[PDB]
Amino acid sequence: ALKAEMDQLANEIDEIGKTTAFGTTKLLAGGFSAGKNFQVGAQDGEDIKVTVKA
Amino acid sequence: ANTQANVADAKSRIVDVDFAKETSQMTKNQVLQQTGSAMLAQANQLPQVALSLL
Repeated sequence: ALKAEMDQLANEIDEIGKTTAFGTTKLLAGGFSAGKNFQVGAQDGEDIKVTVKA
Repeated sequence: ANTQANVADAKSRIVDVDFAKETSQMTKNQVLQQTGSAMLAQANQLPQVALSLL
């Protein structure tokens, strides 16, 4: 009984891992493992990198 | 529930209007309308120098 509940909790951890999105792009699956840049200034090269691992 | 709150915040940042900025733009264009009306009404009276020369 204890282990059956452990398995259900691990399944929900996996579901949250694969389901989280910004619209249609996945966030916790490994697509941001090497970060993405957002240009936060007016000139080229003035930008910040956002990194999320799986 | 958590994700719905965060995604609605994200969408609001893109779609909704800023009242503090938009009211300022409205007042600026109001004043410019009154000034341009006055200036056009004064501009339509320029061909009357000829009557003086005539």
